[PDB]
Amino acid sequence: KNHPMLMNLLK
Amino acid sequence: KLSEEQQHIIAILLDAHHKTYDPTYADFRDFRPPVRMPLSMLPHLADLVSYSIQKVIGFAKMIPGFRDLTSDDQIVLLKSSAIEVIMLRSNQSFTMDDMSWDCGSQDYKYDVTDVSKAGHTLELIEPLIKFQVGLKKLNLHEEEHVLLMAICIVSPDRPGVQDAKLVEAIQDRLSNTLQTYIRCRHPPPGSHQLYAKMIQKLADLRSLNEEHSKQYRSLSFQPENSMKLTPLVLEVFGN
Ligand SMILES: C=C1/C(=C\C=C2/CCC[C@]3(C)[C@@H]([C@H](C)CCCC(C)(C)O)CC[C@@H]23)C[C@@H](O)C[C@@H]1O
Repeated sequence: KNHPMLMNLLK
Repeated sequence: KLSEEQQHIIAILLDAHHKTYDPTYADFRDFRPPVRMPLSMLPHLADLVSYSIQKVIGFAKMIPGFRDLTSDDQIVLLKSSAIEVIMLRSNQSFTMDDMSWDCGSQDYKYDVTDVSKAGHTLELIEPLIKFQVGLKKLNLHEEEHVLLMAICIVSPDRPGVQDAKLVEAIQDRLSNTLQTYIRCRHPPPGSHQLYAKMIQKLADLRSLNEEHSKQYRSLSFQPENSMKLTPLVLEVFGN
């Protein structure tokens, strides 16, 4: 897991 | 007729698309430059794809209902659909004149040979070109195009989805909007079995997705190729 960039872009 | 809710949904998706797809392709200058003298088109095309992931996410965020999903499910959905929506949205630049993606200038005009200069083979490229033609042939209205992208993103059957009932309900509202739009606003003969032909494209995209993922895995196992990718591409597609 761990999608820090994807999670940032999502909000 | 189109209900007011269905008219709203279309309005939002049009705007969301206009806000994430720049038809002058102005930002392409910021990419590592294309080289057609190896994998010489990999830097340019990785940057193009990376930029496009960010835009697809921006579009996704504005899909009615998308924000009622958990952040986990938002992630699963974007991760599995990103390549597919990039393929779909790229139809806008695709041209049947020379089977190429024409982004406003010879530098930013991509053909079969440029894609293979990014480490992909005909096993992916030929069905991708075929996909682009069949899709262009549908002559979709902008309203249908943006609706198709949103339905592709909100698919309940993607591996890892937790609240599949909710994903299906969000999608149903989009599917129903699309079907009603076709019947009320798309005049025959163009409208002939148009919905089922759009849904079939979603099937085709699953195959393209699987093949892209296979070659991506092979391309990126090599650390010298991986070095040429972006951090976002590595996070979204893998490794
Ligand atoms: C992107 C967009 C455009 C073209 C897409 C293309 C043409 C070049 C090759 C691409 C990028 C395919 C490649 C198989 C993907 C390779 C990616 C990687 C090297 C990381 O495995 C998928 C869609 C194709 C231009 C414009 O329509 C914006 C859109 O957004």
